[PDB]
Amino acid sequence: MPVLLGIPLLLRFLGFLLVTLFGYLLTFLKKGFGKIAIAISLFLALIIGLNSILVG
Amino acid sequence: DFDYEKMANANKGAMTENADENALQSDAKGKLDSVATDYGAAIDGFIGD
Repeated sequence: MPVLLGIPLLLRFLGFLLVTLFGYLLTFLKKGFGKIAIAISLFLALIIGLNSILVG
Repeated sequence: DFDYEKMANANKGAMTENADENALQSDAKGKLDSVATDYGAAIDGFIGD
């Protein structure tokens, strides 16, 4: 299906930006699931900590 | 006796490519459908922890 000389490269580029940008969203998602790991850890560590004082 | 309609069909052939619609549409998906399986996998693995 005949096309001009530059259209096939505009169509390949408009799906490079999309995969790059959808690649960044993934990186940031994974980071925010690491915050909920730090948070949980902290809480349970403060509980185990108080126990050791009171029983002493 | 310039063949008006032979020069035209010779300007075209030199300033035109060839493109398969259903091949530029299968690659695009192919690459965006690999990043969507890692976004799902992530979500699924947080609700199982």
